[PDB]
Amino acid sequence: GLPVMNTPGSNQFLTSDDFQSPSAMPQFDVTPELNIPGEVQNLMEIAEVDSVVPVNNV
Amino acid sequence: GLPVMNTPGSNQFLTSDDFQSPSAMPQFDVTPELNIPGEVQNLMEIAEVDSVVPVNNVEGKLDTMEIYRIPVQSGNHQSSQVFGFQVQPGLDNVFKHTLLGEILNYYAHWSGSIKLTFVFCGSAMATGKFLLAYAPPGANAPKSRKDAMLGTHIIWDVGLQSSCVLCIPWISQTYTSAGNVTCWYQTGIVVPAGTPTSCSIMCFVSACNDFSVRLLKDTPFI
Amino acid sequence: GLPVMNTPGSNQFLTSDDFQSPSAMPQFDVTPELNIPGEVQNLMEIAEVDSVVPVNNVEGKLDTMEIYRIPVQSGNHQSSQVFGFQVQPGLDNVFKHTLLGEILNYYAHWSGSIKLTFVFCGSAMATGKFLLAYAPPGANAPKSRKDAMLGTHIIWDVGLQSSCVLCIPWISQTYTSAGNVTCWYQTGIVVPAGTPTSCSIMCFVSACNDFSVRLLKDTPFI
Amino acid sequence: SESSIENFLCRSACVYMGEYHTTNTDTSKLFASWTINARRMVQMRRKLELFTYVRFDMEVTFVITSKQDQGTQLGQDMPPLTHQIMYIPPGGPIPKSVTDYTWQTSTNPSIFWTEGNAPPRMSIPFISIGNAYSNFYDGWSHGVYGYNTLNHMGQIYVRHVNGSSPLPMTSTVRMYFKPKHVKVWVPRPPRLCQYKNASTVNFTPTNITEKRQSINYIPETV
Amino acid sequence: SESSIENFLCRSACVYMGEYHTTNTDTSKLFASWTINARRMVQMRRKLELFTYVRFDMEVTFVITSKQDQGTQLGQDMPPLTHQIMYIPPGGPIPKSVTDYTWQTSTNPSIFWTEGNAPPRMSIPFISIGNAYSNFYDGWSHGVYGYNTLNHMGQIYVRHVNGSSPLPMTSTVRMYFKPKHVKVWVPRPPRLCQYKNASTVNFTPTNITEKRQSINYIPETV
Repeated sequence: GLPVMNTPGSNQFLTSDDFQSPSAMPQFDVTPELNIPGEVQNLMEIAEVDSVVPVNNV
Repeated sequence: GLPVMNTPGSNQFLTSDDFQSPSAMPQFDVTPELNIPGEVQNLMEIAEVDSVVPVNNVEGKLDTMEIYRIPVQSGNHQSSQVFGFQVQPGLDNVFKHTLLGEILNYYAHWSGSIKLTFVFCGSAMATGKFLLAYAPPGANAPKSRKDAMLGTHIIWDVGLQSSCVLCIPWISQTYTSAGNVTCWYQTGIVVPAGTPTSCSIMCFVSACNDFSVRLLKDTPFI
Repeated sequence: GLPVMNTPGSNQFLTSDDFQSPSAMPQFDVTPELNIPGEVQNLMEIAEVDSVVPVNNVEGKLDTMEIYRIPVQSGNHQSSQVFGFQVQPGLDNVFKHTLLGEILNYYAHWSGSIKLTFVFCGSAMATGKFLLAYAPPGANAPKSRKDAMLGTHIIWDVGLQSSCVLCIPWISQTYTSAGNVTCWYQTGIVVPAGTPTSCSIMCFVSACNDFSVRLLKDTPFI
Repeated sequence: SESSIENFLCRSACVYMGEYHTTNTDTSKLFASWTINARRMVQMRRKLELFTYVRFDMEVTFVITSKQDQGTQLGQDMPPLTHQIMYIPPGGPIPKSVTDYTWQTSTNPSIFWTEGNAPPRMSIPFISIGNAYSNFYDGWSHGVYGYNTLNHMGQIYVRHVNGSSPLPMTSTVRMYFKPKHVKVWVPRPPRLCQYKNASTVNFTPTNITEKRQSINYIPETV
Repeated sequence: SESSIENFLCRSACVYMGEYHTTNTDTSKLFASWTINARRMVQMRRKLELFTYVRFDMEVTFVITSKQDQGTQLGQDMPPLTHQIMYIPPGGPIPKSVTDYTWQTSTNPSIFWTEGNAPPRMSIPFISIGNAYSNFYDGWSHGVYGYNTLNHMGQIYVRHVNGSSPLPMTSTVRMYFKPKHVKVWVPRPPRLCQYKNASTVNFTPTNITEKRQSINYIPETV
């Protein structure tokens, strides 16, 4: 039932695809998260910090 | 879950298909667009521009600027032909490499109206008359000045106007079965003392707004 | 994403499937339709047209116009048969190549009613009477003029009417098990002095509005 | 309902079967080609001749099978083969070798396919600068009797997509064709004689029908 | 409608075909590589040169076929082969062997694919720190005439994904390229001369058009 038609790209493995996957451990409740200080959302938070320049590189 | 059934055509690569594809660089914000002058939405904006016709495409001058100049000679020749051609853009050598001809050669079917402009490049002291005549497709080209007068024509006085315009209405494509245009000396050119004797005419071609094209194909020039 | 499950029948080519397909020329606007006279929606519009029956399909004249003419002879023969046939379109040689027969031979099952017209092509001075008789399927063909009178019949006076019409109601398909039609001389043909002696009858066949067909197949003629 | 125009004409059929090699010493055996018309399939031709003007879209499916030549060399380990199927519109460049430039023109639509997957399929619209196709033309091409240039529908070409110095292989393609969204005008009588060639209506004279015993003969009833 | 910019440019084409082995004694024959530009495909190059600035996304599909080398050894039983297709953005590491570390860098997007399945496909966005690409540059790279570094689009590399001491095999890849969501600026005249190399506009002087008999000549009408 439900007539269906396969398009090109079927059954390929694309290294950057984004699909839902089946879990191998469905009956396992995970440890809840802790509020650890010092969380990062973006790498530009690392570049906005000063660091010492080795100007005398002779 | 969700019972599903594969149809014929699955896992084929069709060169003209239209499907969503996975991006290989999802975390990359693109440069925003700039407002550059001169944007184009359609190729018919290129064909509606005038370009110079090489009407003088005879032997010995296919590689000089002279290919573009129709010669007007001096003295009294007041019934002789000046020029003539069939109106066949896309196929005929005189129209083939213009801006309109180059576009039409990407498509296998086209149709519309065409605009031809003629300009007199002589000195401001010269006067005379030309007869410009149009024969429809399926008609023979006139052999004399009188039978060209008996059809559709305009009489062009270059002492009054420096340019003339023509609009041709029934153009399609495939010993031609096409219309033609011819030009005749009505009077001859008359000058005062101290002006050059000979002179030139130039032709410009363009398309009018109602032009259509179909069946994109490959061009026969490269 | 979107969990999915392929069913049997995936990636097969079924010759009668009905799926959307990708266009190879998406950027091509088609010529609009013209209003041409004489459009057809259904093949039963072809079968409802009369066509001439070759009732005289005997030896020596299968390649002449004579195949279409029923002979009416001169003199006094006022109880003899003129013609007779079984009504079997599709199978029987006399009905097989008509417009109705050619359609029916594309289908494996059909049924409806049939219309037969007879026309007298003699001079306007001739008079006489014919007896037209119909026997249903499962009945034998009458052997005399009297037992044809004892069934379903019409008496046709050609001095009054030039044409007669019959409508036959129970037609189907598969030493036939079909109905038949016969014609008898009631009186004989009578003429004045100076008119031709012999003459002819013509038959036309057609289908009535309630005709149906099923199971398209291949025709046995090419 | 089964006698509607769509149910009578819209059916799939094999119209061309061809063979082509990867290596050969003829260089015309390296690709396969077909010109699209509906005059070399005798069963579709006859059903199409019941009308004078037709309009439809085309759908084409391809079934492709390969084989290693029985020449000599065994123990091979080969990846699956790739094929290219090119459609040329009317007014397009035609290839003459398998190495030609026209196998890369941007306006010839093309399909790339590798074996093991579902069979490939493309959909072509109504392509004509006229308003309908014609099955019959009582005229001259401009000179061939009975041939008009508005009936051009294009061509199909098939080759292998290997690299340099490929291994020997032989492929067969079968093309299945189906018209869709069909409209017909001006019905005609059915072809009574056998067809003689694919471009004319030429014929040898034929009998109107087959004979029986006499004009009275009806077979004995069961 | 077929002359819009999208329908004129957005079409797929084979732009590179390459071969690579699993074992060899050259070590450059173990992988295949291509630099992305649109100047070594002569039919796409010419259509792209009608404009001065372009902006598009890229879509790339790969058709891949394998073969066992005719060297000697038969009776093998092999699982299907796996391949790796790596895209390098502008400003990325380039591999020099098939065993290099760059085949594992986290910022080079990569595709893993095994034969028998549908053909693989990736989608690349507009990648430039400028606002458009340029088909023509009247400048210096900083020194090469006519070459500006904003036109870098990346590279593609393909190898086999076996383990240690693999069996001998030869593969061929064909890359099909298609631009999408296209915008163009500043139209130009069409290329009249043949192209000479892939980086310059160099040319030999060409005739303006072909000759006819005289400036009056029109062919006899049918």
